[PDB]
Amino acid sequence: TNLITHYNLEQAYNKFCGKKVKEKLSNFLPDLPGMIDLPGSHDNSSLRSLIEKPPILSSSFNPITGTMLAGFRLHTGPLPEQCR
Amino acid sequence: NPTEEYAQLFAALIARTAKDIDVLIDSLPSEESTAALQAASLYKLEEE
Amino acid sequence: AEKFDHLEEHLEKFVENIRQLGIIVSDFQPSSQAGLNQKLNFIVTGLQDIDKCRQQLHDITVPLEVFEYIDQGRNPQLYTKECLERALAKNEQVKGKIDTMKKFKSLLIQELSKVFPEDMAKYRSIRGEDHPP
Amino acid sequence: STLIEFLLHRAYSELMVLTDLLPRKSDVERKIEIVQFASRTRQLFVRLLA
Repeated sequence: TNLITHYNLEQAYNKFCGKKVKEKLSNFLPDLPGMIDLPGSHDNSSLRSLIEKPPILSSSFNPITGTMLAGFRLHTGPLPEQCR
Repeated sequence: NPTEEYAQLFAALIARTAKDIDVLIDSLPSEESTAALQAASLYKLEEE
Repeated sequence: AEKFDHLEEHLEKFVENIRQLGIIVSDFQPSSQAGLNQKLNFIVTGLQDIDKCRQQLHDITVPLEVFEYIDQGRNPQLYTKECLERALAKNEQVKGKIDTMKKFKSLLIQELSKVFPEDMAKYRSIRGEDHPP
Repeated sequence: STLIEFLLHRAYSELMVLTDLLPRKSDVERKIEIVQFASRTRQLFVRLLA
């Protein structure tokens, strides 16, 4: 028996057969703006690590005070060692 | 080609030993399970 | 698929929001009036919309290794091809082994039939019980 | 759903952590945290998009 057709896997075959697929995630980055450098190092596995400790974030949301966000009032100054 | 030949030879070896297994068990002299009969016979020609 | 799309626009909406905030703060001049804080409001409100959007697509389950490919910037689509080659090749393993050991069953049973005459009918039963009836 | 849940809050939680440090930092240094945080946070969201 053909297991590909039995379990309805033929549609997947017609969509993901031998074709041109980038070895990286550069099929969605170009749609986004700005120069994005692929962060595929070990330090970028946080999101995997974030799931073993859900309790770090309580049920709904952390305490928030919009008034206390006045620190976002920013002057007009330059910025070295930073390129746009 | 090699899988069939090796498998067929292995099956053949089973038949070869099967014949040897059956022929040898049938070729066991003095079909007995008691030493008393043997001892009496083993005593006869010791006397001789 | 309607819910799939609905979540997608909000995700790309946030990405555009970050760029606008980043450009506004980067290109900051006195000629900007009330155009900065409004962008941040669209961000914070944008984040809240995603929480409501992830729950209608709750049924979707992402495999562990797939997110690993995403985390490292790997090729998850290639993994789908890898799985395709994985299933196709290993389907031959289960069948290939089965066929390898089925022919040994068929031929050996035929050999047992040619050595013992008095136990002929029994060997035919071995093949019958060797099938999955 | 859980994967999306954490990133939203952690970015929110990180932001709240930064909100305390920004007011008490040098004029030239406060912008570095925002730009770095925005770029770093943006990259984290790109993973979910894919």
